[PDB]
Order: sequence, then C-alpha cells, then structure tokens
Amino acid sequence: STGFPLELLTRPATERLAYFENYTVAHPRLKEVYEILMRTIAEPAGASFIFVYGASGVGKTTLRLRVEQKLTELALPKLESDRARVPVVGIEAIAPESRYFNWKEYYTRALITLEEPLIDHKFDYGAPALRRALENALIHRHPDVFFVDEAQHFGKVASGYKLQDQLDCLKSLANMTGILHCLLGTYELLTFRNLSGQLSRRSVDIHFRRYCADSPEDVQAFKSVLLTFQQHLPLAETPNLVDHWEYFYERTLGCIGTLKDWLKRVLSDALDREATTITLKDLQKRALSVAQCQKMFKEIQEGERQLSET
Amino acid sequence: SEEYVDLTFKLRGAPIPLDNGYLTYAALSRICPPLHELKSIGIHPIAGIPTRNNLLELTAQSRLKIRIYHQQIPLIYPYLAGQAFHIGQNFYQLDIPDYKPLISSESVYSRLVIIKGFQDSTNFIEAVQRQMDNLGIQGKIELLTRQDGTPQRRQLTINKEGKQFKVRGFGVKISELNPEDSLTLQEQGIGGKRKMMCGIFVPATRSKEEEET
Amino acid sequence: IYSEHWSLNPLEIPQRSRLFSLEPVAVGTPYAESLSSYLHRLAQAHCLTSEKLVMGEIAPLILKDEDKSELLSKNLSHLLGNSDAKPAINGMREMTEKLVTVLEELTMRQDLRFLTLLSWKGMIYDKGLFRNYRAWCPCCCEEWMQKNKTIYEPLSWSFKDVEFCLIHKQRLIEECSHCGARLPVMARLSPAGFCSRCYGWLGQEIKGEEEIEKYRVNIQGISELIALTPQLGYKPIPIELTRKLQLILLVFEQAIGKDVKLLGDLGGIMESLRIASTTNQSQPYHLVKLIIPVCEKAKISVFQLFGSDFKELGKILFGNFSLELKL
Ligand SMILES: Nc1ncnc2c1ncn2[C@@H]1O[C@H](COP(=O)(O)OP(=O)(O)OP(=O)(O)O)[C@@H](O)[C@H]1O
Ligand SMILES: [Mg+2]
Repeated sequence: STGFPLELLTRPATERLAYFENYTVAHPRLKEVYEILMRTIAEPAGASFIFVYGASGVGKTTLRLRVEQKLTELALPKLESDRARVPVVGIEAIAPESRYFNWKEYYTRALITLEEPLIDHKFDYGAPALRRALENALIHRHPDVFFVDEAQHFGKVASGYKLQDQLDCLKSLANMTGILHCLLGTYELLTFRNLSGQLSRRSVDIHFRRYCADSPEDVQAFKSVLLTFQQHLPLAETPNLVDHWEYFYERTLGCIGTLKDWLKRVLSDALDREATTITLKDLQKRALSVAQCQKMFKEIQEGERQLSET
Repeated sequence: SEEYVDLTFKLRGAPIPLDNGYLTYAALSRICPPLHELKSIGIHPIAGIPTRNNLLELTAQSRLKIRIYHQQIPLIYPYLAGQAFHIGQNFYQLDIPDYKPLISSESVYSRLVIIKGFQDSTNFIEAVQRQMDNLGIQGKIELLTRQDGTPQRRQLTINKEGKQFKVRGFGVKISELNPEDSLTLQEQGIGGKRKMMCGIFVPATRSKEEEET
Repeated sequence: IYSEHWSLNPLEIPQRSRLFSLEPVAVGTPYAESLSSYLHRLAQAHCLTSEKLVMGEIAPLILKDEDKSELLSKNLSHLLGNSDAKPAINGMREMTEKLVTVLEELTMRQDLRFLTLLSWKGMIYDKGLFRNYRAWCPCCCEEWMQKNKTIYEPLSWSFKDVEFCLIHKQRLIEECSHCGARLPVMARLSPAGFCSRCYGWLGQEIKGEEEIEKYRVNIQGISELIALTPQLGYKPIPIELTRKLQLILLVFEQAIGKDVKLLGDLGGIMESLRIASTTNQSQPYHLVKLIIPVCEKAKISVFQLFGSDFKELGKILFGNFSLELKL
C-alpha cells in the first residue's frame, strides 16, 4: 500500500521513527543495479572483481546489505545439511592511522568476521601467517562472495605503483581461494578499476548512477520517489513534498540516501515538537550547507567525467 | 500352521506404556540390526496388568512374542537370545526364547490395524475387506466396541526425530474363516505395520479380554 | 509510485562450526587417516600448532574446571597424558573417547569415531596392539607429496603387527633418518610426514626386501578391520561377535568330527576359542593373537567375519569345511 499503517499515529514517537528508519524504497536504479549484481554473483563468468562505484549516498551500503540478506536466505535451505559454509562475507575497509594502508589489520579483521579461533596466537607453517590463515579459511568455509566496503581506503599509499599493488595483494589472496571479491566504494575506486590486464579482464564494473536532473525520465523518477516518501512519512497529516522538488534536488544532488536522511531529520524534528505537518522552514532547518553540496557535486562530476570513458 | 513360528521371550523389567509400539521396535532394532530390514516379521502385543496412568505392569505371563518365518530365525536368534535392551531409561531383559506354533481357530482378532488414509469406521471396514479379498480369505468383518458400543480406536505414537506422528486404527474381529484361511490370516495379517506392533492376529479370546477392560 | 518495500532483517542461519569441517581421508578403506594425523591437519589448516589449537579449543571442553586462558600456556601432556601418549591414542582409550567426542561436537561431523577403535571397545584388547613410537612409510609420503596429495598417517601404521606397506612392500621406519631419534605421535608441532623433532623429511625411496608373506595375513586382516567399521552402519554388539566366534567353533568341531587329522592343525585354536567362549563375553578378545588366526584357519577374511550376517557366515563356513549343515 502507498500509505503507512494507520495505527502508528496512536503509537509513541519512537515507534513511528523506527517504522520510518527500517523502511526503504526501491527506485529503478537501485533495483537495476541489484539485478545486475546478483546476476554477476550467480555467474561470475571468470571475473574475480565486481567493482561498484557510486556517489556518496546513492545506496551502496543498503544494496550491499540487501544482497547479503537475499543470498543468505537463498542459501539457507541447505546450510542445515552442510556446516562451515558461511554464505556471504561482508566487511568494511579501515582507513589507516599511519600513512600507508595496513594489511595485517585487514587480514585479522577478515579472520574475526569468519569467527576464526585463536587469531592472535596463530603460526606460520613454513604478515604471511595471517594471510595463509585467511586463504585457508576462505578455501574451507567456502563463501559465495566477499564484499569489501569503502574500497577507496585501499589506496591510502603514497606510492602510485603500490596503489595497484594493494589490489595485487587482494588478487593473490583471491586466486588461491577462488572467492569472488566485489569491492564497493566512492568515485575513488576509479583509479583502481582496470589498471593492468589482470584487473582489466577479471573485473566487471557496475556504476551506481545517481538521478541527474537533465533527463525528464530521471526527473519524473525523482518526483515519484518524493511522492512515495511523502505518502510513507508517518505523520498525522501528509505534507505536500512534490511541489518543492527543485529545493529537494538542490540539497540532495539526486542521491536517494541523502533525501532519506534529510527526511528522517525533518520527521524527527516534527515528532519531537508533536507537529502534524512538515513546513518549508522545517526542511530549511536541517538542510545541508551550500558549500557541502558544492563540494559533493564537484566530486561526483569529476567521477562521472572519469567514468564517461566509452 | 507349523510353517510359521511365534518367537516368545520371557520379558521382565519396568512398567511400559500401553502404546509402546515404536519404543520397543526401536529398542529391538537398536539391539538387532537385521530386524530393521526383514519383511515377514511381526510382534505380538505384550500382555500384563495395566495401571491407572495408561501403563502396563509386566507379570509372569508377560512376554515379548515375535512372528517370523522359520527360514529367518537364525538371523534374529543371536541378537535376542539372553539379550537385554533399554526403552528410554528402563532396562528390559529377555530369556532363552521358546517356539510356539501358529494354531488355527474358528474366529480371530487384532488389537490395532492401520491402513493409510482411512479414519472412518465404514471405509475402514471396506479397506479391511479389500485386503481380505487380496489374500484369498473368506469371513465376516466386525469392529471391537467399547462399553458404549462405539467402535474402539487405538492410537500409535511414532516419535520419529523431534516430531511425532499420529496414526489411528481399529480393532478388527473376523469370524468364520475355515482353519486354512484362518492360518493364512494370522500369518499375513492386515495393516502392514506388523513391525510397528499392530497387524498380528490372535485367537478370539483375547478380543474378549480387551473388551472386558 | 513504487509499492516495493524491502526488508533488511537478518536471517539467523544455523550456528557454524567452531573448527573447519575437514573431511577425513579414505574413510572406509585400508588407508584411513588416524585421529592424530587429522588433528595435525586441522591445526595446519588453521595456521596453528597442534598443541596451541588443543589448549585453545579442545582443552576447555575436555578439562572441565580450569581457566581457559591459564590453560593456553601449558604443555600438551597436561590434558593428553604423555606419560602414556604413544600411537595408542588411536586406540580405544578413555582420553581417545573424550577427544573424539569433543572433536565431533566442535565440527559437528559424524565420522571421526571411525578414525579410531572406540567402536571396538570391549571387543579387542588394548595391550600388545599399538606401537609405542611413531612409524611411517617413506615411499607413501614421497608418492603422496609428488602427486600433490594430502599427507597423513594411516591407522595401519600405528599397529605393532603392521610393519609393511602392501602398496610399496616397504618395511615401516620408526627412526628419523636425519636426527636419529624416534618421534612421539603427539608433539607441539608434528605435521604429517615431517620429523617432529628436527623438522627433517621422512619420505624416501626405501626398498623392502624381507619375507612379507609372514605378516601378510596380519596386515590384511587389520586393514580389513579398519576399512569395515565405517561400512557397518551401527555400533557393533559384543555378543554378536562372541556368537559368531562360537559358530566358528562349532563349525571347527563338526569338521574335526568329520576329519580327525584337522585336530592336529586346529587344536590350539580350538582351545583358545573355547577359553574365549568360557570367559566373560564382555571381555575383549586379542585381535592378532585370537581372531586373525581363527578366521585364517577358517579360511575366512576379517571382512567376511565382521560384515556378513549369521546366515551367510554359516553357509560360507559349511562350504569351506564341506559340511552338510544348513542354518
Ligand atoms: N533507496 C533508499 N531508500 C531508503 N533509504 C535509503 C536508500 N538508499 C540509502 N538509504 C539510506 O542511506 C543510509 C545508508 O547509507 P547510503 O548507502 O545511502 O550511503 P553511501 O554513501 O552510498 O555509503 P557508504 O558511505 O557506506 O559508502 C541509511 O540511512 C539508509 O536508510
Ligand atoms: Mg553508506
């Protein structure tokens, strides 16, 4: 249904905020990228990298969690028979405190995710020990995919050639276990996509395109997502949000996640004051700064220009 | 007649539930692997004096009786002669077995018969008649009744895995068989769940025994 | 608008194994992996020493009331009992029992009990059965490593009466060629095929030039005994084996009744079987001393003795001694 459950009005503010926060909408770009990603996951076709770009807030993390959950439930009917068979593994890269990216931390965090026993103690049967342990764990536990969120933090190295050596280490990890690595990150992944033939052949590139204001179809889609967000806003009265579509697009750049968090802020502000409708000044209170929007627009424009290679 | 034998064991131990079919069958299969694959085998109900809580107190005449072809006894005798088994947390012991013949009688009886997909009494009578013709047997079908006269149903609780399934059956009394057909009935039986402690047929006096109480 | 509303709730998959679910190699064959080799393989797969993994996970489940972290900094013997140790851990001893139980619980696997002889507890006497020191066939290890195959120690190598590898016809070697010392089966770090002390190699093309026919019956019988346990599908019943032995004794007695000369060949085994049938049946029987010679004189393989039912065993015995009986 287009409307939120009607008994939520009588429920406290926390319940309404929860219903709004765990609610997510499927806009055409998100569902298309979801189908493409799962088609590539089901049939890797010899490609070991599924690099996914996107603006800050297009829904990369949400798509990652959705794919993890759906693959988990797809595999669920057979995990009772076969143990040590973790369906999917998804971890987030850590920006390094030091100047260069740390790989011991990466390996030990991956081991922590796989519930490896006695990680700290370890041994080297010959960070080589941690790398070998991760390789063996990936071989035996048999994960279907391996998401690595925030892949831009991989290239936190002062050496231009070691920038691709990070992916070389990841690739050497991948081959001896044959586990798909679908990295997710911002437009920074662009300097890692197709460097060298090894990363140019076995890498499939998916672009989480945002909703640009040029194509009338994308403008109509943005208006429709505004309409469905308005109809799913848990308020006593439904505020008219489609009219200020230009204002909503100005401070969100078409990023649906930005719209979601901004509307969450406005809804929480209204609920704290026990209001029944959303005013323009309510949106103006929690709108993003003009300089911030300019900076993210510059970044995504540069990323789109770089990715515009045909 | 003598071409089939009823293996009898003097059974002693703790008191036993009155719907103990799967319990004793599983215990016996635990202490006798070949029992799990045989075909023409069946177990007679275990006699005794019942209790108030739907449990049976084993007596001197209480005994485990197994119906088997005489050409398969050496596959069962090693694993049961003098052997003991556990039903849950209860210990049960079997003595040296003795052999009893398959005697014909004018009328027969079965304590519990189950055929898949038949719960009402009328269709149960029709199905028992169908199996009755399939064996080349002649007789009349009657259902043992409670004090109320209602046909008496008995229930078998198969506790397979975590779950447990319910199968309901009737007591069937068939008379006017002619001794050859009577023997054929006692040896074949009706219901199929003879390993499940149901389908064995007995002379008609035990029918009176069960109808009194 | 769009009516699709996704839900990202977790799915709560069943609990995963604490340790990797490594398959045991050649289960049901005369070359099954020993429990010690399986422990070392699991340790190698986890990039941990066998000792370290032991007190990391097996010790808290074995040693019930101790501080697990305080257990992490000890010697393997505190829980394994190196005062005994020996390749006899592969047998039917109590620590073997609890170790197998803990391992099967950790990986929720259902075949580790076949990697030992606890299925024959109360059936086969423990003494005079397993070597005190580690043994290996260098040809087997060299062939396995050259063929990029998994290195392991078969159960047969752990027995005193198995000294030769039928595949390579090579006498088992109990001493490391480099350090000159004899390896204990359990150690801090003893990967299969490696010298547990000097880390030297133990796989070389060693030729066996002895009379292997003398021990052939013993080694083949023990191999059949190991290979048959996983195929039974149940825990063996002691009186089943006792009554099979009694049936063989009756067949022997009938054969002697038909032919007097066979008494000269079978008197000692007749007396031994009679004693074994007069002593308590729950008492285990000496494998190599009693059962293997008994089935040998009966011209029956250990596989046939422990696998076939009473009807098949009786028929084959009657045919073997040309008796006219039919059970
Ligand atoms: N299509 C959507 N519908 C509803 N909420 C969304 C949608 N896409 C994103 N969100 C919201 O955005 C947040 C998740 O962050 P999001 O995926 O948008 O950021 P990202 O910049 O792409 O990722 P990251 O910064 O982790 O790389 C959550 O609050 C989620 O509810
Ligand atoms: Mg995010």
